[PDB]
Amino acid sequence: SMVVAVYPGTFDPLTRGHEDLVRRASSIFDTLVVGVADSRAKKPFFSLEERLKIANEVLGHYPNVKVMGFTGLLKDFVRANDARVIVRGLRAFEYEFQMAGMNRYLLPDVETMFMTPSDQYQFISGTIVREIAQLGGDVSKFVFPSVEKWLTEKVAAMA
Amino acid sequence: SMVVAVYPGTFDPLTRGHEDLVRRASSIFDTLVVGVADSRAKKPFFSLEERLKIANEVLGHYPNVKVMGFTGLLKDFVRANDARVIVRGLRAFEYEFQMAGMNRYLLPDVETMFMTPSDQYQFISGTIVREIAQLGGDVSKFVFPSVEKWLTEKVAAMA
Amino acid sequence: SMVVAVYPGTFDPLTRGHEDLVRRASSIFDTLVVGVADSRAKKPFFSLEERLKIANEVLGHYPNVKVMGFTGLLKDFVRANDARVIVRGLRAFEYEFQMAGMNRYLLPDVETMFMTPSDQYQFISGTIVREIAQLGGDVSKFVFPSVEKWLTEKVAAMA
Amino acid sequence: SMVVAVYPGTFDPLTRGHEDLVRRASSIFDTLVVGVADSRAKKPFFSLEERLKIANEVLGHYPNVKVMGFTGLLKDFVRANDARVIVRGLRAFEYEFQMAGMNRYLLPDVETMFMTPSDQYQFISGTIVREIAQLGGDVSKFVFPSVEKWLTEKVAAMA
Amino acid sequence: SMVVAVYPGTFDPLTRGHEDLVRRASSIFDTLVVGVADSRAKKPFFSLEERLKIANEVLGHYPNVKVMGFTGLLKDFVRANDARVIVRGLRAFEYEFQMAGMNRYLLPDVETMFMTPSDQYQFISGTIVREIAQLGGDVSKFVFPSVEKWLTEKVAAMA
Amino acid sequence: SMVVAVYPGTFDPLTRGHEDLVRRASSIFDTLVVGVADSRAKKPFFSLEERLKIANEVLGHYPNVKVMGFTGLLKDFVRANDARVIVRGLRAFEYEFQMAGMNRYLLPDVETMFMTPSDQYQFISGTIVREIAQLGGDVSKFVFPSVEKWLTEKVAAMA
Ligand SMILES: CC(C)(COP(=O)(O)OP(=O)(O)OC[C@H]1O[C@@H](n2cnc3c(N)ncnc32)[C@H](O)[C@@H]1O)[C@@H](O)C(=O)NCCC(=O)NCCS
Ligand SMILES: CC(C)(COP(=O)(O)OP(=O)(O)OC[C@H]1O[C@@H](n2cnc3c(N)ncnc32)[C@H](O)[C@@H]1O)[C@@H](O)C(=O)NCCC(=O)NCCS
Ligand SMILES: CC(C)(COP(=O)(O)OP(=O)(O)OC[C@H]1O[C@@H](n2cnc3c(N)ncnc32)[C@H](O)[C@@H]1O)[C@@H](O)C(=O)NCCC(=O)NCCS
Ligand SMILES: CC(C)(COP(=O)(O)OP(=O)(O)OC[C@H]1O[C@@H](n2cnc3c(N)ncnc32)[C@H](O)[C@@H]1O)[C@@H](O)C(=O)NCCC(=O)NCCS
Ligand SMILES: CC(C)(COP(=O)(O)OP(=O)(O)OC[C@H]1O[C@@H](n2cnc3c(N)ncnc32)[C@H](O)[C@@H]1O)[C@@H](O)C(=O)NCCC(=O)NCCS
Ligand SMILES: CC(C)(COP(=O)(O)OP(=O)(O)OC[C@H]1O[C@@H](n2cnc3c(N)ncnc32)[C@H](O)[C@@H]1O)[C@@H](O)C(=O)NCCC(=O)NCCS
Repeated sequence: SMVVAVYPGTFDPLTRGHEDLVRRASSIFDTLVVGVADSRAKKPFFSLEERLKIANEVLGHYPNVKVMGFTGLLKDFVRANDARVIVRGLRAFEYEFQMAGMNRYLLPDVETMFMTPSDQYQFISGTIVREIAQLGGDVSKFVFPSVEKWLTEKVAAMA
Repeated sequence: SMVVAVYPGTFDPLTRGHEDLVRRASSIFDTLVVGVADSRAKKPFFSLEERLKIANEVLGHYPNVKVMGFTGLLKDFVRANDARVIVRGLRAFEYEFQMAGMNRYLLPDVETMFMTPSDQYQFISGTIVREIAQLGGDVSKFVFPSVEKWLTEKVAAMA
Repeated sequence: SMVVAVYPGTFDPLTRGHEDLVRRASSIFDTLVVGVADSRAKKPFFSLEERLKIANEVLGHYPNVKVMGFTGLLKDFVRANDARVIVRGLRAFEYEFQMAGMNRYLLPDVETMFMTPSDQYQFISGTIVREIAQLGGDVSKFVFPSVEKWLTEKVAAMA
Repeated sequence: SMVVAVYPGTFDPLTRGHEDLVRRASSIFDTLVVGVADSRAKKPFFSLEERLKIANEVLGHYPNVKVMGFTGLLKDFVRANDARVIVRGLRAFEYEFQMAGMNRYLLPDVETMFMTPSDQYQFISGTIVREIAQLGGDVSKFVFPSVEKWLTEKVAAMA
Repeated sequence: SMVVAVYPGTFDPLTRGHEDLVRRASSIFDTLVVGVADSRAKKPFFSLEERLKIANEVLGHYPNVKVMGFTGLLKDFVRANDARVIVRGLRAFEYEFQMAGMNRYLLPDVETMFMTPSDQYQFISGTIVREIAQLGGDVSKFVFPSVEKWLTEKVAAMA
Repeated sequence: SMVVAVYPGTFDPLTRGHEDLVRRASSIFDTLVVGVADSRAKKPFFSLEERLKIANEVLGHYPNVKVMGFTGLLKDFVRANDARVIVRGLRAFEYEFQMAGMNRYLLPDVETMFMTPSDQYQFISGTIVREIAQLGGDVSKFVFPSVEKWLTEKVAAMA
């Protein structure tokens, strides 16, 4: 059979933890669609278009990975992609179970499947990544060199 | 004896999960006062007056339920209502135990009693409800038809 | 109205934390029935009869508190006592939510209400109490003097 | 592609919660192998052979589900089945993350994927199921009629 | 040996819970540096300078306690103080483990050590403290009299 | 100043996670006493004497680490060692906070300090280690070669 899985997120920016999940999920499912949510309410540091370019630079080499943005409901993005799985990361839960439970009513034949990144990525926080970068600290332990470049450029252009 | 219980919350808007707690709590206590907190700091989607009308439309049929707003301290609302119980919902906790623990010093003879909604309401998040509704998605699985109407009207009037 | 609440537990032995919950719950409900579960599978340190005497010595002075044992299903003990509330303690949950959720199917009109003991009793563990007492350490910070006597006698009679 | 997933567990007995996970997982993966672990150390109420018959009676109608026992390491059962996924249930975690984390070292190309059962099965505990059944209470809300029969027979034969 | 420990935080304002940790940590380590983080992003109620004065008024009597502000990276504040320990409070964790885990990469020879305040301070929330004070409620159960004065003055000057 | 810290545990057997905590704690405190608890009630796989030899083989090279057994109360072992700190590991808590909270009453001037092992050891479970070893699986990812030898010998001698 052919199974498409969606991995949605704000990805502000894509971290080594997100990337590791992408590697892992994409070896299981036929197609893995990385869905970059507009996330207007969260006031993301990078624009949607920047977040797509960031993610594409890191992920473009995976042959069965598509990176796409969405501005609307996850329901509509999942159906559009003929997807029967939503992948989400769990690190060692409030939000995730609510989201999954509500998606059981909104997308009744879609399965949310929780995956866990490698040990070394378990403790990466996006908020802490952005904060460190905005204070001029390097986050190359947490994001790829291409992403660090984007962070440096945006912080410099902000100040 | 006569026991009045207060069930306070932002209720932005009242969900089927809140409503289920109201049903359950009001069959135990003589009077159940639903206290709608102004919650100015949270920047609620609906105004206090709208949140009261919303809640009254859903709850008015329960004979021992009162719906009232408050703009001040919970302590003052609880005393005003001669209440010896504060009801709060727990779903499967940081905030709730802090709030209860601090209320043990502020309201020493008042008992916080935690109740849990039916299975089907365990995963409803208010934040997700508002977000879905603001993106034009229906939330009738999570709120009553009267509440969906309010949501549709406010989203239309916002845009 | 008249509301009877059951507070069930193994109580091996009744701690200051259990006692504090009893005080608190019994000021709210008309009758509070402390239900001592036989708990055969847990292999309790004290026998059921000893656990009843222990609890009665501590609680007998509360006029609306009954202490009773049960060897069967909680369902049958709750119905017998015309109870519409089960009180359980929460300290800062796996077991408690499963138990409550399963009781929603077994006892559909009964409400489980979770209460939290005073600050100073939040960290008492029964297992640690028994272990300390079995090693000859005093647990008077955690159980009343009458209970310490029972513990000392049983540990001496064991060895 | 062809993806085999293993869903291992003690299954003492298979509950409606396990069954729901099986339904869900087996609509995603090509083959879903239910692995019944011997679990000698847990002293299971039913024997391995009984647990297999129990599970087969409930699951035999699913065309891509295999029910098999294993007495050895999960590693060996997973490899035997050419499986690249281990499915595990999460309800609203200590054990599960340890198990998954240790399996990342033991089975480096195998992905543990956590799934969550429908709302109505979120609160079923196996321990509580067995305890109720051993006290003569019906657990038909928690296990299928075929499983209730097995429970009744074993409890009667124990006493 | 000589061991300096840093206890960093927003301290908006210093509570009795923070103060208790300071007392406890400073009896173990030779020097305890209380690091007041600028925390611009959190939009703190008090300015950095106010938060330093607040903390100094309460803590100045401890002979081996230094109170200092920092506007940059924790890494730079920790190195500046020749510190090999970061002290953090735990009450009965998401943020704290991420922060500690990320600090293992940023400060590889520095140990994060988690301490827990006395029972009576376990449930104090800073957010609730500020909210109560902004509504005109007294928080003397949660902060020292000197801190209550600062809160009263700032709330009066805000309105 | 001179500060002795105790790190107590069952250590059945000492894992790479325990060892990492020992390394970390012993670079901070002047003396680190590893206290091997008899733990009779837990029915440990190795005897106390075996657990001491196991731990000494791994830890003997650390100059400020002492490995000692204790059969009585932790209180008595801590006082004997003039210790003002108890070190405990946290991985990403019920037991640990109860233990610490009860120790606040039993050892009022002693501080429990929680430390967290490196990323790669966060998911090691002792129970899973023993179970794997008893089924004939290698646990060299989780324990040092010297410990694997002990495990192999004991499993062979059991069967
Ligand atoms: C954006 C959505 C999907 C939420 O994703 P989120 O903002 O949490 O993405 P984020 O970039 O934070 O992370 C992406 C995923 O990886 C996980 N993750 C975070 N850090 C790590 C790490 N170090 N390792 C592994 N995984 C991680 C996150 O938990 C999440 O599962 C949600 O807002 C959404 O779908 N909204 C769209 C509109 C809608 O329909 N809303 C209703 C949702 S029910
Ligand atoms: C508004 C208060 C009470 C907090 O309530 P909150 O904003 O969390 O209300 P909310 O609408 O989110 O929910 C109401 C209650 O139902 C619970 N709940 C939420 N979702 C669900 C669900 N699906 N099912 C059942 N219960 C639920 C909430 O946990 C809460 O217990 C608090 O801010 C307050 O009392 N402030 C007033 C001023 C004051 O004195 N502050 C000090 C407080 S100690
Ligand atoms: C005995 C029952 C009720 C479980 O109770 P338990 O053994 O956990 O009792 P225990 O003595 O440990 O504690 C009693 C209550 O006080 C709570 N508690 C424990 N410590 C403290 C403390 N320091 N402060 C406050 N509360 C506390 C416990 O969480 C529990 O809520 C359960 O086994 C039962 O009801 N079985 C009877 C047969 C049956 O029908 N089984 C099905 C149950 S759904
Ligand atoms: C048996 C194993 C897999 C553990 O499974 P466990 O005993 O927890 O199975 P159990 O019957 O309890 O449940 C099966 C699965 O469904 C989950 N589950 C439990 N209740 C529910 C419910 N109501 N709804 C959904 N899922 C549920 C469980 O969490 C588990 O994921 C483990 O012991 C094992 O694999 N051992 C074999 C030897 C080995 O290699 N050991 C090392 C393991 S790393
Ligand atoms: C300010 C920092 C340290 C986070 O601290 P935080 O804002 O949580 O401080 P806060 O005042 O809330 O509390 C201080 C400490 O005491 C703890 N605490 C809170 N309440 C209590 C209580 N009642 N009892 C005991 N401890 C408590 C907090 O958990 C925290 O450990 C963090 O933002 C930081 O270090 N930033 C600086 C720049 C940087 O390098 N960022 C990267 C961090 S990895
Ligand atoms: C033995 C004691 C200390 C409890 O220790 P425990 O049995 O949990 O030890 P264990 O070997 O499991 O682990 C030792 C420590 O390292 C931690 N740890 C476990 N795994 C890991 C890991 N992978 N990485 C880091 N730390 C870990 C444990 O949480 C514990 O903190 C306790 O029983 C005790 O002190 N009893 C003695 C008598 C007494 O006075 N009892 C009262 C106690 S209040």
